[PDB]
Amino acid sequence: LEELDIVSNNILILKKFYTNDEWKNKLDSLIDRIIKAKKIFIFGVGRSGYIGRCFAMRLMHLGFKSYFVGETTTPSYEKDDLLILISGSGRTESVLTVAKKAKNINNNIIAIVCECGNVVEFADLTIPLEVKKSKYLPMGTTFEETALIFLDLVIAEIMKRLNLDESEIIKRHCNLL
Repeated sequence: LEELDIVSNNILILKKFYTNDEWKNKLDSLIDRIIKAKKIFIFGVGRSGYIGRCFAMRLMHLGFKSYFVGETTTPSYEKDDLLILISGSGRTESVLTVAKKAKNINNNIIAIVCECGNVVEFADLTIPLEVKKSKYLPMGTTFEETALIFLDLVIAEIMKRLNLDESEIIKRHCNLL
């Protein structure tokens, strides 16, 4: 069970955000920017985008004005807003297009990447999730898994700091489907 061992050890890399000062600062900065922002925008392509949507939905559940770029009712990016980009290689052209346009409005851009590609040049804060890849866990597979877990841990930390319960989520959760 080589693949399960790789995934298990990849999740352990997230311990740095609680024990090491340089990584704790990245987590603290991400949370501080989320609380101070007027509106929060999330973007990613493919599987990185689906993981991005999971986080966007959860931020909305907590009461933030959260949006995913590309969707129906997503408005204009303004000066007091925040953009969070999720990309494996950090080289995806569609992610760079969104980064360039946001850069003309403000500097509040965060990049969650595996490899430090071109997108980091446009980011104010870069959060690298350097995970182990495998033959049977190709492309950004392990990054997408670890990024989802990291983003759920950010939600966990936001709930702790603002004293939010599960009741806040039920109140704002979709009830039509």
